[PDB]
Amino acid sequence: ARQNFLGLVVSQGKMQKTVKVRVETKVFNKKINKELFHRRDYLVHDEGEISREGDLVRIEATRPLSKRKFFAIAEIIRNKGQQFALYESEAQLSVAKEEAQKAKEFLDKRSVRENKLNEKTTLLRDIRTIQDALSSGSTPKELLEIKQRYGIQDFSQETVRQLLQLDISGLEVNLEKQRSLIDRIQTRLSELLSNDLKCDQFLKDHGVEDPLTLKKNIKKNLLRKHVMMDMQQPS
Amino acid sequence: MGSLSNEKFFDISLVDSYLNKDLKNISNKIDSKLN
Amino acid sequence: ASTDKVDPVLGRADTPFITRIMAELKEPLVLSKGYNIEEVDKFLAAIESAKRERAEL
Amino acid sequence: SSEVQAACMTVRIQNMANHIKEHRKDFANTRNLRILVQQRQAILRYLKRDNPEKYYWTIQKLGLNDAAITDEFNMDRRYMQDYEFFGD
Amino acid sequence: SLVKLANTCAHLQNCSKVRVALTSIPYTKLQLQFAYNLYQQGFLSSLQKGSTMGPDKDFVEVTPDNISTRRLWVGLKYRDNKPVLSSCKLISKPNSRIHLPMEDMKKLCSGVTIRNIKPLQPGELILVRAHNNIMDINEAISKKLDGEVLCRVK
Amino acid sequence: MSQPLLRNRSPEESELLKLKRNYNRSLLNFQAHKKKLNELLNLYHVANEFIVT
Amino acid sequence: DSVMRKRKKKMKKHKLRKRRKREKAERRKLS
RNA sequence: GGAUUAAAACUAGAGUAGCGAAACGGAUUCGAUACCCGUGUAGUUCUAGUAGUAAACUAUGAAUACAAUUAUUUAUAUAUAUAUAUAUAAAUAAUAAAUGAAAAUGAAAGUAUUCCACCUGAAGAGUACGUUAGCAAUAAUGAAACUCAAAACAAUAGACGG
Ligand SMILES: [K+]
Ligand SMILES: [K+]
Ligand SMILES: [K+]
Ligand SMILES: [K+]
Ligand SMILES: [K+]
Ligand SMILES: [Mg+2]
Ligand SMILES: [Mg+2]
Ligand SMILES: [Mg+2]
Ligand SMILES: [Mg+2]
Ligand SMILES: [Mg+2]
Ligand SMILES: [Mg+2]
Ligand SMILES: [Mg+2]
Ligand SMILES: [Mg+2]
Ligand SMILES: [Mg+2]
Ligand SMILES: [Mg+2]
Ligand SMILES: [Mg+2]
Repeated sequence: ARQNFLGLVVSQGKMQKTVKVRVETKVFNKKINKELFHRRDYLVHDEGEISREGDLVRIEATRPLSKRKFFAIAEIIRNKGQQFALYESEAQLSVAKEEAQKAKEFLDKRSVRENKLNEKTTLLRDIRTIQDALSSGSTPKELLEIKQRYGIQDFSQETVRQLLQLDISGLEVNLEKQRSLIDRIQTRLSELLSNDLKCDQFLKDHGVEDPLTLKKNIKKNLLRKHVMMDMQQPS
Repeated sequence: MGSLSNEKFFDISLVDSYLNKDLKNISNKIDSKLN
Repeated sequence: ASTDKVDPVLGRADTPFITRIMAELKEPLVLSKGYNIEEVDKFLAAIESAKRERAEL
Repeated sequence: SSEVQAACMTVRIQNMANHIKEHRKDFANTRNLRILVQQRQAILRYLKRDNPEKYYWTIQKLGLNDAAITDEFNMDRRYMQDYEFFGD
Repeated sequence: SLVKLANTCAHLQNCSKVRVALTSIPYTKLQLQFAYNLYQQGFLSSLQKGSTMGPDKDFVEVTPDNISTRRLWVGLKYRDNKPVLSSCKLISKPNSRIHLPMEDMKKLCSGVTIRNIKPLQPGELILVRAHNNIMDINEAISKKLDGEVLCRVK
Repeated sequence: MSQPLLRNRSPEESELLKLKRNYNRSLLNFQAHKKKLNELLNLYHVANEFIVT
Repeated sequence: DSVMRKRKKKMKKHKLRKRRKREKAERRKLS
């Protein structure tokens, strides 16, 4: 049959309807006693100009098409070259949109900081008026303004404590919950495995059919999936 | 002592108990006990 | 000569990502060592408030 | 991730390039800059093979192009003169 | 990896020279098949799975969590003040792999130097890899298999 | 010889592994954050001795 | 190579340098 | 392919104490274009460049896996009846094995694997010619003819040593 080769497109878009394909064949080199790969670039006809640099293609022998062209593209085995072209165009649009959004979020942050620098009022001073007015009874209009600078309509000892909250405090509680879950899951499964009877019951209670007839790994995974379905789904 | 310390140069325990309603929920607790 | 000659070291001039990060480092109240001014103002106010509460117990 | 590594290298490359522009005789740190730029090329070349979509997105955001990444680069004297690294 | 196999063959030679009774090799399928053939052929006293610190006494399932710390532990044999496993060399090298048809393997076992491979000697073991299985050359000839001539052990 | 060379992690094992690893990274970040605040507190205590006016 | 053998190369280099100085001088007068 | 690259040297502009090719003198000597002494120019210094060479040496390319000991430091870690002790690495020194023409190497010059550079008798010769590069000195590349049966290394025993 017609001689067919597999190769990588190494040049495209330089000649009209012609691409350069790199074909590698296996040969034996008697001198060094080693089976080597021999490489050759083929000028190949691309009637539809579909192939792109980087594509893996199969080329088939044809009639003479020019001084040096004797093969044509017969199939695109892998279209990595075509993918490269599509992803580059999308990237330009995708990145422009993201950069526009980030540029607007930077100017907004700058405006807020500039606005705050125009308000001579300071947190410490404001928190020293909400704690003196709340301990003296005075209600100068500054407080009403302070009830707008911060949004704190009510001036109580439990409102300054909520104006000065630090994110670290929230992190400290999320971390304790995370540690609890892991510790509970491990103790639960550890105990369950120690008692085969309580384990068999555990599985049946959660909806396993004849858990007794199961393997150690085929069933410990069920136990693990259940212990993690009784401490993460209920919570 | 932590939050309930007498040192002039205290640690972050005191500031944490304040923002966690502990130095206040203990002051009331002690006072309620005194009552 | 019509090729897109992009500096392989510094990249295209006026890249929005490069410029914005540079600008952020030169903002008025940027702090070092991982501190942010907003967290430092609340923390310093909390110290004062916390001291008053410890002086009211 | 390769995209993060390239971005982190970009920051250091930008800082080191600024140093070199003021210390054009500091060949020790010029060599360090060259190696770092080549390291960034290496990580991005792998990214193009591993996740082409992310690759093209990353280089566009960093201000580079495919040629800057694939082509052999030595940051040699001709580069310093063709891109006016030191100015005048 | 043929490189890993080369490392193991050299390692066994080094251990034999000093006459250590027990040593470890990397934990991989190829290494395990290689060691198992040596064990069945009487070159190794023992073959145990284990860790970086020693052979396992009780079965330890291998998983991604501990794969990096796994090792294969092999016992070397010595009789009459001579090592049983004196030499261990690759035939098919990383930079020059040798694939032979069953016809050429029969010539190699018959005294004919094929592709510069010295023929099989009395009491020597030549291993062949076919479809990712390692077997003695005589067994490959029995199964009419063509394969890569990996190494020779004496 | 018949034993499989490697047993892949079950989906559940990978979930518990990710929980521990996320916890490890979060705990270290928190401990560094708290250390920095404790240094900011000890610097506030001495800033009365520093001159800015 | 030993010092003894190095000395043979040393002599050849000296004679080449001596000849090139001699040629230079001539060029100066002939120029 | 690129970059950097001692000393000498070169192109400009500064500097010039001391040192110091050369040169001119003083000695020594049978002679002394030397060794020693004097006066001491270039140079040695700085700035901006050219050039890319050294016994540029460990005369030993880089990477990886691995093999028997001791000593001594260093580092990290651990413990305590708190200052040592126990661990794991690195460096250095002396070694086993192994290798080697031997001298010796010693974690490589050992056991192996991968990649690069390089060699194929002496002399002619790193010369000639050409080419490329440089302001230049030069640098890189780099032969053949003729002639010979030499030529070289480690080690041994002598002889000799102002
Ligand atoms: K035609
Ligand atoms: K090269
Ligand atoms: K001078
Ligand atoms: K030296
Ligand atoms: K090399
Ligand atoms: Mg690299
Ligand atoms: Mg030599
Ligand atoms: Mg001058
Ligand atoms: Mg003199
Ligand atoms: Mg130069
Ligand atoms: Mg020279
Ligand atoms: Mg040289
Ligand atoms: Mg030197
Ligand atoms: Mg390296
Ligand atoms: Mg020359
Ligand atoms: Mg000798």
